[PDB]
Amino acid sequence: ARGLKKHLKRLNAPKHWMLDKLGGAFAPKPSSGPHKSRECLPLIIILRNRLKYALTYREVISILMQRQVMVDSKVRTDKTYPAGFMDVVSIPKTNENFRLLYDTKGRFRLHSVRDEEAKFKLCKVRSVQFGQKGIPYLNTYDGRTIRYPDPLIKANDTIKLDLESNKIVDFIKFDVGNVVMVTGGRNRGRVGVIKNREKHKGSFETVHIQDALGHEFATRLGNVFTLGKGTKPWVSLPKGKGIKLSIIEEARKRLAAQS
Amino acid sequence: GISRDSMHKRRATGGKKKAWRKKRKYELGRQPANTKISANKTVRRIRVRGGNVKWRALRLDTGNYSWGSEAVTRKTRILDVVYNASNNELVRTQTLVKSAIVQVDAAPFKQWYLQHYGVDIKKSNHVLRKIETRQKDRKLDPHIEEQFGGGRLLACISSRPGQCGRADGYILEGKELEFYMKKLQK
Amino acid sequence: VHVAFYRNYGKTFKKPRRPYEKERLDAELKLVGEYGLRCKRELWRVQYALSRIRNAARMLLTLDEKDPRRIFEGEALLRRMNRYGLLDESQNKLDYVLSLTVENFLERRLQTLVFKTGMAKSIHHARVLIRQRHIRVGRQVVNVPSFMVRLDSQKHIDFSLISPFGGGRPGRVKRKNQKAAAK
RNA sequence: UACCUGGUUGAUCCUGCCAGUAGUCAUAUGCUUGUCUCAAAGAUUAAGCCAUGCAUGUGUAAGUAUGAACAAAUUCAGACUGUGAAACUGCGAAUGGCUCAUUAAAUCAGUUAUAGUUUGUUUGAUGGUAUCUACUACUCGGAUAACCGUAGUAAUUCUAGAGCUAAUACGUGCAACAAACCCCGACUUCUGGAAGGGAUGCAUUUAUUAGAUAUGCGAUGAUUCAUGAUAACUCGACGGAUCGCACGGCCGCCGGCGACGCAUCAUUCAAAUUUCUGCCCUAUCAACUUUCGAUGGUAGGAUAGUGGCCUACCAUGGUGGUGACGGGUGACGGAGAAUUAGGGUUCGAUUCCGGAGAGGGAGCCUGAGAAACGGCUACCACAUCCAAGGAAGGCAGCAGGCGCGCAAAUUACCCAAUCCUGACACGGGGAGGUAGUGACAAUAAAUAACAAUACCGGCUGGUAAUUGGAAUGAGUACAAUCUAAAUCCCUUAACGAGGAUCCAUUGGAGGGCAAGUCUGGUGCCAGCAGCCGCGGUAAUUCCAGCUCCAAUAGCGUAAUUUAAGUUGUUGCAGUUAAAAAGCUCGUAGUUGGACUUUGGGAUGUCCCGUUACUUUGAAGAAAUUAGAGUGCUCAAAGCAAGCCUACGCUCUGUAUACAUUAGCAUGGGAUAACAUUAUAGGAU
RNA sequence: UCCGCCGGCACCUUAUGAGAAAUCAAAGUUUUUGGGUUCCGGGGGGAGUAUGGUCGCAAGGCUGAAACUUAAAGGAAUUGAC
RNA sequence: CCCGUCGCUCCUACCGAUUGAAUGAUCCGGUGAAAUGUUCGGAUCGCGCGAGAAGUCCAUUGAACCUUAUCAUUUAGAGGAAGGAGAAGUCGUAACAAGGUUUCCGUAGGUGAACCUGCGGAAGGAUCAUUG
RNA sequence: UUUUUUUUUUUU
Ligand SMILES: [K+]
Ligand SMILES: [K+]
Ligand SMILES: [K+]
Ligand SMILES: [K+]
Ligand SMILES: [K+]
Ligand SMILES: [K+]
Ligand SMILES: [K+]
Ligand SMILES: [K+]
Ligand SMILES: [K+]
Ligand SMILES: [K+]
Ligand SMILES: [K+]
Ligand SMILES: [K+]
Ligand SMILES: [K+]
Ligand SMILES: [K+]
Ligand SMILES: [K+]
Ligand SMILES: [K+]
Ligand SMILES: [K+]
Ligand SMILES: [K+]
Ligand SMILES: [K+]
Ligand SMILES: [K+]
Ligand SMILES: [Mg+2]
Ligand SMILES: [Mg+2]
Ligand SMILES: [Mg+2]
Ligand SMILES: [Mg+2]
Ligand SMILES: [Mg+2]
Ligand SMILES: [Mg+2]
Ligand SMILES: [Mg+2]
Ligand SMILES: [Mg+2]
Ligand SMILES: [Mg+2]
Ligand SMILES: [Mg+2]
Ligand SMILES: [Mg+2]
Ligand SMILES: [Mg+2]
Ligand SMILES: [Mg+2]
Ligand SMILES: [Mg+2]
Ligand SMILES: [Mg+2]
Ligand SMILES: [Mg+2]
Ligand SMILES: [Mg+2]
Ligand SMILES: [Mg+2]
Ligand SMILES: [Mg+2]
Ligand SMILES: [Mg+2]
Ligand SMILES: [Mg+2]
Ligand SMILES: [Mg+2]
Ligand SMILES: [Mg+2]
Ligand SMILES: [Mg+2]
Ligand SMILES: [Mg+2]
Ligand SMILES: [Mg+2]
Ligand SMILES: [Mg+2]
Ligand SMILES: [Mg+2]
Ligand SMILES: [Mg+2]
Ligand SMILES: [Mg+2]
Ligand SMILES: [Mg+2]
Ligand SMILES: [Mg+2]
Ligand SMILES: [Mg+2]
Ligand SMILES: [Mg+2]
Repeated sequence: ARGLKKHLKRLNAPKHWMLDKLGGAFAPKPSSGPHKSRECLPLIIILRNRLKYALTYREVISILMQRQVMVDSKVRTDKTYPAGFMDVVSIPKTNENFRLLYDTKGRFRLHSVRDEEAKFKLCKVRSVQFGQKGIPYLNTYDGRTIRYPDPLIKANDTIKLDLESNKIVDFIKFDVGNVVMVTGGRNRGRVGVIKNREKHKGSFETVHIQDALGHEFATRLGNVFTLGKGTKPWVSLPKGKGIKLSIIEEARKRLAAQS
Repeated sequence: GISRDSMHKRRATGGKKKAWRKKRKYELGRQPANTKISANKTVRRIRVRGGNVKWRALRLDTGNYSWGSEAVTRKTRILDVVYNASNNELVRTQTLVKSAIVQVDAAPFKQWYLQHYGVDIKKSNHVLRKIETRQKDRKLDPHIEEQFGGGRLLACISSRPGQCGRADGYILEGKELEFYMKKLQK
Repeated sequence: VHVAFYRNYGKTFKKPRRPYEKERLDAELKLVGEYGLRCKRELWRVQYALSRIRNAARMLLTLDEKDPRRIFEGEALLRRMNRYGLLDESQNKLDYVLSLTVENFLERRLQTLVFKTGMAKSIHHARVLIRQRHIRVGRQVVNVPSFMVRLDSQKHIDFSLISPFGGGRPGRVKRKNQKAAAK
């Protein structure tokens, strides 16, 4: 190519969007934004495919251009706006507040939240460094930059951010014994407590996580998001509480429900 | 035009490479500046990748040169080019390139020395006291002192005139000054 | 790109390896005549389906008894066979899947069932009745003889409500004859 | 899903192939063709050449209206505040679509790196010194479009003068006001402090300096890294002379919600280069590269940046039977496709990913991004128009035409769906969809069912252009439905079957291989026959009639797989079937004897150098494959959907598995490989 | 002369072995397929021919195709005929 | 049963004068459009200054062409000479029996043709055998 | 150990 690609073929869309194979030749290409294209959920999918408020692309645009949808307390009129992990989606007209979280199967789920819970969100810190004039600052994995951060905060920690004031109200250090959710890989959407951390010089760090039922799994450091201090998450989890159920037990539950 | 690609080169084994694509604009090269010393200053503006700017110096007359030992930087005049390590011909043409050895006017540095140390190479009591205090640690390289007599100082160009449009540098000192003086005495 | 290109399709039968086996020909003709099939392709399609199911069961039986994949797929296959009436509750082991014959699948055809419950005087009569829209499984009219009837749907087979044999509005021949006799 | 059969002989057992049998999301052709649902389609030969039409434009309250444009108002005043064409300005056109020519460690796949760079835009943060003695900031200056009117030319979004008038166009310019830090410094109650002056935003360039950590000081595995401070430097496209809504509080000053725009960092969308391992045939290719870069070093230039990328000087290096170099490919690579005991064999132009190209080369402007071709410039080859003076070109985009061939469709409709793009909720989109042609390929499925009578065989079955009424879709058509509008499908008034003329075909009948020692003709002729063989006057084999057989809306005929243990690693052969060099030596290669910690007590636990290999984990696009669920009437499919009709619910579902080699991490230390051992220069 | 050991050229008998057999005590220990290693065949002809290379004074040696053609050619053994 | 020359028809390749021809890619040398950078130049335009066209100078990238040579893929050719196939051609009888001179391998020579002969070799011999 | 050449095509 001679420059940036503006189209996304439907087969090339991320699988967790769950787009029909014969729905069309194209999928909504995520716009530039706080979240990466492969790790986002465009507002068009949320409003049309998931919530079914809009029956078409045109209806999605019509709904959004009325300034009726807010992301992180800010009105967004971009259909392909990348809304990702921990983001808050609010529709004041319908009195609906949603938080984007990964289900046990690794797909974004619109988790309904209370009004109080909709006033804050969690962020993961990438690094802390000095800006111009020697002013310290940190940036999160959702594109945010915060100046004069708490000196105790460091990379890979989780900060509680108040959307109304855009200030850090609390933070969690990345350490063993903290409940976390996996945001990538085959174990995406699972929730557990860190057991130990393996660090290799000049290589990715491995994190070992134990599920509430005792199941053990490991993942990379960049795929681990801390949800609270100790074993109690700071936000409400979706249905299933990040517990991955084997296909056999899922089938047993389905058959039991059938009768 | 000028290309920086490796397609035209040979393989490390010595075999020939067959073309599989045309030249790309992102691997281009441009003509050298060949900056010279002339009273008619001429710096050209170049629009480069990303919309950024480069400055091509065709002729330069003055430069920003620093005295390392004294931590003093002054704008002086470049007199001539004496030594060039890459190519001897670049000295005959008075080409201004990085790391070239040039002679610069010593007048600004002489003035600073006179004003600071009160020495040539009315006044208030406080100024006299200040100069006397500075006089305790006044140590001058004899070679630099002999250079100051002729009004010219050997210097090395530390900037790239063809990229930034300035012939800045520093004054030679110590072992480097001795090395280049020995190389010039021939 | 043409989005239609992404739809996939597959074959449903294979031709015999040896075209002219006399014993195979005799057996196939016997089955076709007994079940009133239109050609050997239907029998070969049923054989293809049976072979696929038997191969799946045989593959599963090779795995360890405690293998989760074996457990899951064996339960799925046994449930599938039970839903369509191929296997009885007592036949609750994958081993009994290997003992399935083409006749078992043929006995589940809507044509065979329609003949058996007594709605047709013959298998061919059942075929013509089905293809003429006189038969419904539940509330849905079915005109495909190859329709495989599940155990639950077996007892709902009845005449179409819009057909002469299930409701009113006799056929065009009867109406024409009645009109002719009116004079 | 581990299979064979005919053919050498008078007969036999072999080797061995030929022939047959089955398959191809495999091309083509022949005959035939009623219905429903899917669906490939000028790749192969010519990346050959192209008439004509279309395929890229774009407007919000929010840059610029005096159309001599339309509309409503104003009786008197009014800069304009309703629509606004045209035009300037801005943005886009570097995406998409098409094709596979070139290209053999190259593209490319997996796996790395940028501490070696650029990145319009989106998202989050961040903007303090300009005039200093001119002195608009209650707001600077000069043009030009549209318009208008003098035109030239055969002629083109070919073109020259003349008269106006705008800006978020162009060029300037106060840039609301400070502190702190540093230098010089008169003057001075003088180890001091002091008026005054200089410097001081952000950015650039070069120097000095800090950036620790066996009473302050950030980050990495690792950086004189982030960042701070000083001296200066640059004739700096920076630091708002912009626009829409409203309409308010103090005593003219303050004041909200937005739009657009400039700069810095981070982020996102990406690129460029890059690490390791991996590619078909060929030795009738064994040496290749190094004047003129080949391998490396030093210093420079250029680049967005690393680098012989280029220059100067220096050294003689670099690859190679572990196959370099050279050649061929009817070679773009991959995801994948066909066939499936296992191992394997063959294919991969084509819808997803990556690369390349726009007739062949080369060069380049604009721009964040192009060495762009529905951009420009030149040459080469083709080629249209001309009033002969000139002027215009690029279908391997959608259609369509010529040519080529065995070989491939309409010069149609539409932005309704999917999505992209612009100033933009609105425009545009031959991307894409709809419909047309379409026996590439795939799915379902008609051409009859039932009684009476008569014949036959044991109440029970079979046959009958004999009789009898019933059923129905192919077709036809109101209507509705479908649809962007149509059409088709689905539904359905009135019609629509007896030789149910609403008439099934393609190949065969000696064997392989299912089916006639039937009848007529021909007479080694004509012909058949994949192979073996038929035909010479009594032809199951030719040409025909009858009958019969196989498949069936399909079947016949003309590269590739299986069968092939006839390429053999699993797994073949070499005495006589084809085959071991006349003999020995011998370097590469391959292979290589044995030996070093066992046992009990107990109870996973206690006692007495470098690799191969194996276990486990992470990560490893989708589509395709396997596979869970789900009555599109079934099915191929699809990703749907189910209860009940609640102004709803199931947080509805949209699982899971697989994945050579190579890389990353982990446990084991049997079997193996390389290295080492004693002139002690050894261990402590 | 007799009894033994090692090494060698062979011979006779035998099958529990192999083999299509003829035969083989190695042509055995092979569908119960694997000790190491070199060469080398892939139906019959065209053909050890053409072309290129290389060696040789020459004769020729070594390396070595294809187009095309064809259903057998061929091994062992049995009976007969001669 | 069988071998060869000779005789007829057809098919396939091979050699070959023509200092053969075409195309593609590299090699030696030469010319060299266009563009870019540089030097000079100054029609003309605004307030002694600033901007600046045509043209010109030397370099860089470099199409295109000409010369030399080498590879790769095709292709014409008077004529010459090989092989194969085709029911009933001519001359012999070389191979099969001890095939009537046992056969065959290498080498050399010679004859219409099969073939004959010399030297050494093999049994795939027509002898597994003379302690006679 | 004198001399002894030859037998059209297909089929039975
Ligand atoms: K296709
Ligand atoms: K425009
Ligand atoms: K643009
Ligand atoms: K790669
Ligand atoms: K530190
Ligand atoms: K490759
Ligand atoms: K570089
Ligand atoms: K170098
Ligand atoms: K390629
Ligand atoms: K741009
Ligand atoms: K076209
Ligand atoms: K549309
Ligand atoms: K037959
Ligand atoms: K006759
Ligand atoms: K006859
Ligand atoms: K026959
Ligand atoms: K003889
Ligand atoms: K003989
Ligand atoms: K003669
Ligand atoms: K004959
Ligand atoms: Mg593209
Ligand atoms: Mg097999
Ligand atoms: Mg015979
Ligand atoms: Mg090609
Ligand atoms: Mg590589
Ligand atoms: Mg950016
Ligand atoms: Mg630094
Ligand atoms: Mg360098
Ligand atoms: Mg491909
Ligand atoms: Mg091709
Ligand atoms: Mg195509
Ligand atoms: Mg592609
Ligand atoms: Mg291109
Ligand atoms: Mg063309
Ligand atoms: Mg061109
Ligand atoms: Mg181009
Ligand atoms: Mg075009
Ligand atoms: Mg284009
Ligand atoms: Mg076709
Ligand atoms: Mg078909
Ligand atoms: Mg019919
Ligand atoms: Mg038969
Ligand atoms: Mg006859
Ligand atoms: Mg006949
Ligand atoms: Mg063999
Ligand atoms: Mg022989
Ligand atoms: Mg032999
Ligand atoms: Mg031999
Ligand atoms: Mg040898
Ligand atoms: Mg052979
Ligand atoms: Mg004879
Ligand atoms: Mg004789
Ligand atoms: Mg003889
Ligand atoms: Mg004779």
